[PDB]
Amino acid sequence: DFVAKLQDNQRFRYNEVMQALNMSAALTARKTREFRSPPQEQINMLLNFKDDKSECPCPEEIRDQLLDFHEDLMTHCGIE
Amino acid sequence: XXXXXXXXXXXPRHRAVNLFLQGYEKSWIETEEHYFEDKLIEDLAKPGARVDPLHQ
Repeated sequence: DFVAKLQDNQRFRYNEVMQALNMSAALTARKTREFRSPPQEQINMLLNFKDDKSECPCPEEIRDQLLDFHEDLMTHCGIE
Repeated sequence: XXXXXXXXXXXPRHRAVNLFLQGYEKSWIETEEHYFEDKLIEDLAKPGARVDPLHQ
């Protein structure tokens, strides 16, 4: 379910940012993520929130649910 | 001179979840999230009742 709600949101943000092109210099740097950066490092860099902040995309909404699932997993395990 | 200089200058579905699992295992689980290396020995060295369990 997390992948179901993350992949569609990433595709939606890509469609929105393609609709709002606004030709500039840094948009190609922000769009190399889709063509380059194979799914390995793509998922590696889109899944990072343990510190205060990272370069996480607009889905801050799924971060809360993933943190909830992790907390549930750790109380299920032996970690207090 | 400036003119000369100017002249010289002119002259799909399951792959995603599998990769998510791999990334979650790689950068979310082993990130220093447990402390037991003192309590374990503390309760292991107790001879509650011979040779202690840690001595064994």
